[PDB]
Amino acid sequence: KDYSVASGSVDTPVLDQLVGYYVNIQSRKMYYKDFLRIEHQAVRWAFADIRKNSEALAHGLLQTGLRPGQRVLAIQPCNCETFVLQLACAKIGALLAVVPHHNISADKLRFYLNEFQPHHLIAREWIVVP
Amino acid sequence: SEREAAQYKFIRRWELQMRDEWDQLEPFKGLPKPKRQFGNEAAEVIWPYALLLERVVKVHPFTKSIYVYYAQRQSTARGKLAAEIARSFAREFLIPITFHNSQVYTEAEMLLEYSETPWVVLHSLDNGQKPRILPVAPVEGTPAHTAVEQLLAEVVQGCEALGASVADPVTATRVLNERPLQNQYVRVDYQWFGDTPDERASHLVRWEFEP
Amino acid sequence: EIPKTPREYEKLLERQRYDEERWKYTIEYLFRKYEDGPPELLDR
Amino acid sequence: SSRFFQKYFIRCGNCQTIQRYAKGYKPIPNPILFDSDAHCRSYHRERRDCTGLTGTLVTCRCDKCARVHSHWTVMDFQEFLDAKLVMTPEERTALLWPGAG
Amino acid sequence: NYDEPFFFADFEESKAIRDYRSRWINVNRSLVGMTKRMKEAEEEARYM
Amino acid sequence: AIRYCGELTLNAQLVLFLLYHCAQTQRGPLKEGEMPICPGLCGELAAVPFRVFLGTLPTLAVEERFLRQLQPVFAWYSSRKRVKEQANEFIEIDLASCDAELLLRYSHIYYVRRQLFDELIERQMTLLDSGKAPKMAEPSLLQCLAGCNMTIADRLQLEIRQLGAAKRAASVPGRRELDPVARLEVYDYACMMRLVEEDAGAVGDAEMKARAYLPREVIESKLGHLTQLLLGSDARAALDKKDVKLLNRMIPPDYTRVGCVEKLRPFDVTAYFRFYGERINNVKVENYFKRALWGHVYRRFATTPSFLSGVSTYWARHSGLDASFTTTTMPQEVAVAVCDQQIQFPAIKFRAQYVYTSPETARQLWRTDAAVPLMRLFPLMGSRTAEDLAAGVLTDAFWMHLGLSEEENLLQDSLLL
Amino acid sequence: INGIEKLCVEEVVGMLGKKSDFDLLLRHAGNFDADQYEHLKWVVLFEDASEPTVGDEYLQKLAKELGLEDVFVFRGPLESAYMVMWRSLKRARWEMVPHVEAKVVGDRGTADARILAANTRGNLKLKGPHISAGYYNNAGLLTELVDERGFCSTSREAVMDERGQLTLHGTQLY
Ligand SMILES: [Zn+2]
Repeated sequence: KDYSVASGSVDTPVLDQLVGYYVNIQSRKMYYKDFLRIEHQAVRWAFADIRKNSEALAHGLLQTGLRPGQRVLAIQPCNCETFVLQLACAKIGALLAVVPHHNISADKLRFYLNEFQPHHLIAREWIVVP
Repeated sequence: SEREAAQYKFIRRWELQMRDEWDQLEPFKGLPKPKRQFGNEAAEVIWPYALLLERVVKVHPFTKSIYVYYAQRQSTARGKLAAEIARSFAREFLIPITFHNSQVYTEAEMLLEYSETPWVVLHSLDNGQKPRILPVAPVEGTPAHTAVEQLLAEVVQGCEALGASVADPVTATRVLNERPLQNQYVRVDYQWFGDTPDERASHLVRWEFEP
Repeated sequence: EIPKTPREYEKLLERQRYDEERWKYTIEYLFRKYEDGPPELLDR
Repeated sequence: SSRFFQKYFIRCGNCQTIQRYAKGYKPIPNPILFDSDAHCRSYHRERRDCTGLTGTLVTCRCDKCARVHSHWTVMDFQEFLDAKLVMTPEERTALLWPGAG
Repeated sequence: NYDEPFFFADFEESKAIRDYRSRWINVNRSLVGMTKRMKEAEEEARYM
Repeated sequence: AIRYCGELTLNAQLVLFLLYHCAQTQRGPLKEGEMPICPGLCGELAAVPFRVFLGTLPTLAVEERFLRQLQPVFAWYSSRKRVKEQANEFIEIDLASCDAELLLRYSHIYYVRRQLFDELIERQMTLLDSGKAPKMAEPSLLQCLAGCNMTIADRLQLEIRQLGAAKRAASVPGRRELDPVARLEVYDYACMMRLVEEDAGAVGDAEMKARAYLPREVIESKLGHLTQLLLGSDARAALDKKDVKLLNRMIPPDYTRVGCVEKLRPFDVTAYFRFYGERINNVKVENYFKRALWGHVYRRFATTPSFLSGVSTYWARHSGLDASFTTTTMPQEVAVAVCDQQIQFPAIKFRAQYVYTSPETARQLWRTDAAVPLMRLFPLMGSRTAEDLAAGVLTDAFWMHLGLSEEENLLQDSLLL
Repeated sequence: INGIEKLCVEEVVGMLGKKSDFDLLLRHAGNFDADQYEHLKWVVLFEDASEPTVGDEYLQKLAKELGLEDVFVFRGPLESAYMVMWRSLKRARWEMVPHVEAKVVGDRGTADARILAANTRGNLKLKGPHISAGYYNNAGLLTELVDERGFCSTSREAVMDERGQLTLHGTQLY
């Protein structure tokens, strides 16, 4: 009220590890329990699945040539796999870039390619745009 | 060889002053130009910095404007006295008030009619608040070196009452902090202190003893 | 104050003529052109 | 000029009212862009300023009569204490600054 | 009037950080369309 | 300046006032010296700027041109405006519709009545000459005062003579400072409430108020200011307020214009003006301290002496506008004031007005109303109402009787010698 | 409509979103039965600080139309992952998210900058675990200051309310 500063309570615990670590822990604890549901992709995954194919996709990117320093560019429209890519690129430490697809042309695409200078381009063929 | 060139330049100066080639505004190139108007002649006159140091008059911070309107001709017998007080106040305190307050915009007008009642319009930082219009009321027992200070006191208390009447000051405060600089058109001759900006600004620095 | 530089002396001169001729610095002398209305309101 | 703070007691010469005047810190002109002619005369005037404003024409403004004039007379504090301690308390109100009872 | 407290805010690093910031905004501006330009440079070299 | 309060459907016609050089301006200087009386009026008009050139945008149908005609001591400017205005009117004669030309009887009566008028026409003209020889004085400066009298200079000289007629200068600006606009508006509503029961609607329509905004040169618009009118424009608002007033009025020009003449000549009277008289402060509420609320009697007397003078030119100039053939060769030859205002009213309206003025003047003279201390007396207003109603109910039913009234009371109104 | 028909099948006990697409749900939720929403209890909408302040009557509209127990509004700049402060429907007070400090400072300091007077516009600094001081650019990966006190520059200017409320602004341009 008197001065401009605002603070929240500090009693809440803070998680400082990597992402893959909590994925492994949560995969050991609840293995068969559901993680995400998607009807339009027919995706019903457990924590089993998310761990398994997260690091599987990580290896996939490793053999596709990705390295811990460089970037990925991803234009995918509301899939599960952009999240999976979040985890995969987290595991190999590559910076993932997610750009909005709702207004996309050649010019700003080549702007993104100029900016991030990605190793990979995660794209579509037919994408749905308003 | 500085002395004779100096002489040369002085005689040259007086020559152009007799023949009307002399531009008195050259030091002032970077400043915006005040209103060319029938009452605002208090603006174009180059003010010594010393008598601006002499008249230090502050009003309430919530004042944004002071207008002084007076009739060119006064039909009324006492009309002349009122006009003279208004004229004197418009010439003596309008520029200084502006100078020190710096958010207050000050304008005087010579409006051409026979009317004996000059008035002063005070605006506060509220847009929603009506301006206060104070009449000039010379008492017939008061000369023109006294009544002017009386009008000054009236303007000060008017601005103060106008500023303490303000709906919530949070708004007025931020509007005040962000209101741009109003005293830019003032032309000041800095005499014996012109050498660096810090004594150009010397009227800002105030010594506070016994804190 | 004895000025050891010429500009020091014009400073001295300026404060001096602010002191001795002070009638120069009263507002009526600043207003010599207006003892009346503005100069364009006149006759020829 | 000026490196150190100093307090002075000055008398307004027109109305004879004593007010106090202070001189604060203003920095040396830059040592890296060097000017001997600036620095040295600044030094001599600094020494002068420190001693009672000996060669300086004092210019300030009276509070009791508000105008800027150089009529001021600089008083060393013993002359001040000679001037002050012989005064009735009602003329301390007129001649001196607030309080100073 | 203008006095500062004893524990006084720093001007040196605020300066270094803001002017550096200025330099990198300039870099952000200058780097727009860089890859195409650097593509044409090689073609001009080969032509020359 | 000759016909106040006459109004007509008009279109805005842009006119560039002068030619001047930015560095050295003769125009601006001479005007600013001579144009003081309505300054705000010169301040409000648009300033059109061209390379090394200055111009001011004028609306001919607006009262601005009339103000230029009155207050400008420059011959060539007012001459340019005059000639270009006459040329514009003559050029508009082809494009504009044929004049109404209501009745041959009115034309005959006006023709026979107009013949005698030039003796005193020479009197007033040589009076304008005597005023022009003395026109150069400390107060007013002219380029050549000895120069021959022309058709463009009439209004200016008229002003000089009226100012000379007034024992106290400047009565115009004094009375203006005293009289508020809204005050006279509300008191004209009171006048309507008392004179005509449940008549004259409520207020003027948007078209009429916009017209009056175009019919008046406005004042300083600054904070804490009340709009004020010159006595002449007070007479203008007063008669224009009477034509458009009446609700139950059928469509006839003479009947409803008679009210106009009545309220105009009511604004001419000293007692009414002094009765309505207030200061700026009492109406504005700024200063509750005032020695005298009412206009000083001398100023009123002066103001009244202003509007009465030059009856002959007042008659003849308007007589030119009765018919377009009468307006064809009399614009150059006959003394007249070119006005875009009366152009649209040319045939029926101007003539009917010319008769109505005389028919009202008969009432004014025969009743000796000018010196009446209380003009709001009941009997007076009753008789006034019945009078206007009768004269209105006559000419439609019987024309030649009204012709007789016009002629006889014309011999009465403007004295022969 | 297909969205509602899916979410009422999938048995979602609570869902997330933004105002602009809850608009479409509000258009087409009236066409369905009330009890079809019986599983939805709470809902969340996220707010960028340049929105300011989704009105609480809108929240009331959501809660009454979907048969909701509580509507949660989170707000914060995009650097903060859209959470700095938050409110419920029943609680209008803006509670800070835990482990978050928001301060508004002057311009003359980095670490040693001073807190302003709680209405005055000055720089904004956020300290929290979920706050990011890096941003990617044409040049590459970039970072603004994280200082000795642990706070972090956002390069944004803000105004604090008396009651907990942040208002972001563009940079000061006089
Ligand atoms: Zn003194």
